[PDB]
Amino acid sequence: GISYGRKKRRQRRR
Amino acid sequence: KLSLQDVAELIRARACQRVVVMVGAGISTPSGIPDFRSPGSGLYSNLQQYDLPYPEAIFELPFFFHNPKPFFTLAKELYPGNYKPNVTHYFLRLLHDKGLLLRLYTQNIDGLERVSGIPASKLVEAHGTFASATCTVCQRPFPGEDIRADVMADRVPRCPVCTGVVKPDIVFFGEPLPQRFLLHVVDFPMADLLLILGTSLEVEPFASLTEAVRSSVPRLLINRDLVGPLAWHPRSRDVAQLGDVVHGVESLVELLGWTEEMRDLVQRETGKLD
Ligand SMILES: [Zn+2]
Repeated sequence: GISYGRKKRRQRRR
Repeated sequence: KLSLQDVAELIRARACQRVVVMVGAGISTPSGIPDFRSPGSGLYSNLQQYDLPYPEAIFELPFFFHNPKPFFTLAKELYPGNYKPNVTHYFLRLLHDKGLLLRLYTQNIDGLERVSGIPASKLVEAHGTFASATCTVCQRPFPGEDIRADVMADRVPRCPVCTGVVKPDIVFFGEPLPQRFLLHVVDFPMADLLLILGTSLEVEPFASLTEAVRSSVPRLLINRDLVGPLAWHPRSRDVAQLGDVVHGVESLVELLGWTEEMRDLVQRETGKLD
């Protein structure tokens, strides 16, 4: 895995 | 630019027989599983008594240790026995029975993929499961059955050894995904078709798996919207069947010629769960 980390929330919408 | 029937023809001729699937909450709403962010359900009413600043706090560790009762209210609702898989789960079940499923990656914690009959070896429950729990203090593991009585009685389960809160192995925000998620480094280079069903891809690192398939691999999205890296980084073989997830699935099943076989599977699987 290439820098696969924590469970996190995304952006770029609404 | 491929179509939905083009993807169906590739599956019928076994041109794509190592399918990886990514699913979200959109495939389990047909089962009646309520969205706890909107009013209406008894789950929403049972969560109103707790002063949640936002619905996502139920999956945050700081708020969990502040008050774990909201989470265990959802756990009581989602514990196995309350809901059954729907037609979208059994389409993925039929895909496995016909030897076409490489792996199923799910963000859901309802455990309906296992209930549908898909073996655990074919499944990656990327956001956790209620099948096991862990004490937040001493790390002692527990089967999910050992806390079921407390959960059903609205009691926060405690560790018999150190009296710490016992938390189901659900992945909260800030926590790394289970070690089984690392199967993507092997599965996604091997996939010849990527199916994305009922998810908005708002959660990482699950969302970025869509770009882990190779450049020639088609990516079929069955969702109400075009979302995630499929909108900013689309590919030449991306297929987007926008609309209701169930309608998109039963359209694909019909284009595959599996409609009659799928219904016979559902009635025998649904009835056995009684
Ligand atoms: Zn303990």
